[PDB]
Amino acid sequence: RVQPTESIVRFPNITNLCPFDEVFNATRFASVYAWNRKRISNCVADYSVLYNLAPFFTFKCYGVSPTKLNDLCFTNVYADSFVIRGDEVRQIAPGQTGNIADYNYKLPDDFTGCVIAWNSNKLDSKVSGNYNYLYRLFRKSNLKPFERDISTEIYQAGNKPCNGVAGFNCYFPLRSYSFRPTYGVGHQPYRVVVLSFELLHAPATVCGPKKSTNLVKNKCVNFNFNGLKGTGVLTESNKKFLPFQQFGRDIADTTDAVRDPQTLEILDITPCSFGGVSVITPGTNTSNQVAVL
Amino acid sequence: KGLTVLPPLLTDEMIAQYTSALLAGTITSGWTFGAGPALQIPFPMQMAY
Amino acid sequence: AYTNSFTRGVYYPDKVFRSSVLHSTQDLFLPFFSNVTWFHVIKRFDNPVLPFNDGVYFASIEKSNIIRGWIFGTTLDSKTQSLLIVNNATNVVIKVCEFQMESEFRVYSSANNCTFEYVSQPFLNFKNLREFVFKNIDGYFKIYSKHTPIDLPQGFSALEPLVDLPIGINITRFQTLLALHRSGWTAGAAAYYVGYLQPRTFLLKYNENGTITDAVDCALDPLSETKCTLKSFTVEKGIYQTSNF
Amino acid sequence: NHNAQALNTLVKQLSSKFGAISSVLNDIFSRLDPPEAEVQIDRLITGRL
Ligand SMILES: *[C@@H]1O[C@H](CO)[C@@H](O)[C@H](O)[C@H]1NC(C)=O
Ligand SMILES: *[C@@H]1O[C@H](CO)[C@@H](O)[C@H](O)[C@H]1NC(C)=O
Ligand SMILES: *[C@@H]1O[C@H](CO)[C@@H](O)[C@H](O)[C@H]1NC(C)=O
Ligand SMILES: *[C@@H]1O[C@H](CO)[C@@H](O)[C@H](O)[C@H]1NC(C)=O
Ligand SMILES: *[C@@H]1O[C@H](CO)[C@@H](O)[C@H](O)[C@H]1NC(C)=O
Ligand SMILES: *[C@@H]1O[C@H](CO)[C@@H](O)[C@H](O)[C@H]1NC(C)=O
Ligand SMILES: *[C@@H]1O[C@H](CO)[C@@H](O)[C@H](O)[C@H]1NC(C)=O
Repeated sequence: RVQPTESIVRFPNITNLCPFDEVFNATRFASVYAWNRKRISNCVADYSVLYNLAPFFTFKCYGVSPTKLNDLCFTNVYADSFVIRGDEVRQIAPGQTGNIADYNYKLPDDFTGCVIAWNSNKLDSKVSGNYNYLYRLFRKSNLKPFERDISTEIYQAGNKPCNGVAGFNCYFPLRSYSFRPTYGVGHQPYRVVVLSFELLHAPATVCGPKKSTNLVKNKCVNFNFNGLKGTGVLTESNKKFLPFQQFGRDIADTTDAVRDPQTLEILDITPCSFGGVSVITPGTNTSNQVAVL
Repeated sequence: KGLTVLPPLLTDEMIAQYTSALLAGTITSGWTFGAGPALQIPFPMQMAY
Repeated sequence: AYTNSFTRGVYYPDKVFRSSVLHSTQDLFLPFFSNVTWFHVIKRFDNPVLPFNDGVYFASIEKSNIIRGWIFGTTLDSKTQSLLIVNNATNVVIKVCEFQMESEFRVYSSANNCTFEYVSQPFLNFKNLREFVFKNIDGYFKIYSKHTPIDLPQGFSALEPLVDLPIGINITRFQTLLALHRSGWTAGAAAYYVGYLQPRTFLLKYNENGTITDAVDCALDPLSETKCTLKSFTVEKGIYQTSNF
Repeated sequence: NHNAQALNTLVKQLSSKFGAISSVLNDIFSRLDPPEAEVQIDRLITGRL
């Protein structure tokens, strides 16, 4: 049998990727209390760009390895974007207790996701200072995991009725967050986006980009065209498939032709040459010379 | 699939030559070729026998 | 009203290309010569909720594209997500959401949440016949369509796959969407036929180009069973053992 | 015809699962762990033999 010289993997041109870049580079990020939610589906996700960029220094991933994130397939990916101070960045972790964590964004202990935080002092800080960002400071009970509260009702800290007026014992729950360039790194604003990965009964719609290799023809090579795995010799084929049709089979039901995903050309697959070996020999007593068929 | 057809040792042309030899003997030698060396006989006399 | 399916409703089961071969396939197919409910819209207007069951074959004989789209949902209410397919001249919109030239489109008042959305080039005397097969298997909704220039015509056509969508929703009922045109509203004559797919075994004849040219339903009649057993459309004279009653 | 029928039957029998999860050896190996893979493969081997 002729063993396969090389292995070639062919997959369709990468397309339809969800706008991770847009959410990461969004000009304005929502306040932590009103954290935005992004739904990712029917897309191919490449995380190489996020890792490559210098600004995204923090890439802490819990429950899954970031390197194999592309390899692993997740039905739905959820992206939430909020800006928080450096001191409280630690609080956004599984099983971590903090003011931001308890009253703004809550992560369950069993959370499979990667949290991405990048310091963005220039964008979020002004010489005058930026008071647009707000954080919840007063809440009756700790927030449940992945729960968003936007209530502006005046907090009641006293027996006397609040009356809807923020008097003594009544304080507005949201507190303005102050950012300046001169402020220390801990006080300095950090943009944080956490990606949550989940698996559902419905077929996964989000998966990492599929790698491809150069086509090899007229040689015996292992082939993986669109998930069809076989060992064969690939040749140009006269036969023309219908547009929907991807691969072809003979009467025996063995695959005989495949259409390349990247280039729509039908290629015949022929099994690598194999045959029986027969030794033609005169009697051993007469001679030891042999001929092989 | 590992299933192979092995060619016959005697080719069709060779079989035809054997058949031709049998026909030639029967027409010219009658039944003698079967029982021994071919013996010439006229075909009408062979039919008479 | 009811009509005869004849040989219509055959679709390509898989993407595999087969040339000059006859293949037996077990799949959900419309039974040959099955009885199909017929709805006529002109004054007559028909828009009933019809159970999806395992699968549905929809054929519309229409002029001026009065037929517009289809709604598929378990309950057809905001409580449960419902697949929506609609068609306009520019494009066709496929949307999965919780749902409770003409410038008026009133398919849904509001959408609570949308799991999935899709857009594509439009799918669409009566000179046009539109054949659509709808199935939900393994969380994938499959649409197969053939358009032929023209009861249902007695001819054989194979429905090429149009799109496969990972809706991942449970569909038990479906309702057609029809367009009312104001000259209050006058509607041109429209015919839409609904049929239900059943598990069946079919022998499919493939030409050199790979198009299906003829089909046989094994269970339809005894001769068809004989053809299925022998895997040949032509049957020679004789007695053939086909099945055990 | 009889020879052709027998060869065709043998090749078609290759597709038969024989009670295994899959008829493709590679798919069985990837999907299942080695002990489970062995039992399913043994079913395929027995049927093909
Ligand atoms: C961000 O901008 C850089 C600019 O060089 C670009 O290379 C990258 O693809 C963009 N997106 C992300 C997610 O890094
Ligand atoms: C895929 O990309 C290549 C360029 O690398 C292009 O030549 C080819 O036409 C593309 N195929 C499809 C189906 O888009
Ligand atoms: C279809 O059903 C109707 C009753 O609803 C019946 O009268 C008719 O004969 C049926 N047609 C066929 C072809 O079975
Ligand atoms: C068709 O529908 C889409 C989605 O609602 C819309 O964007 C497009 O403009 C419509 N085309 C028309 C109304 O011609
Ligand atoms: C769908 O919308 C309802 C109403 O706003 C909301 O309560 C529910 O959580 C949504 N479902 C999903 C899966 O987002
Ligand atoms: C779909 O819902 C119906 C009830 O409306 C139920 O009987 C059926 O089992 C459901 N199917 C699936 C696949 O969940
Ligand atoms: C197949 O297509 C060829 C053209 O490529 C045509 O000559 C031939 O008649 C077609 N055969 C059938 C059965 O459609």
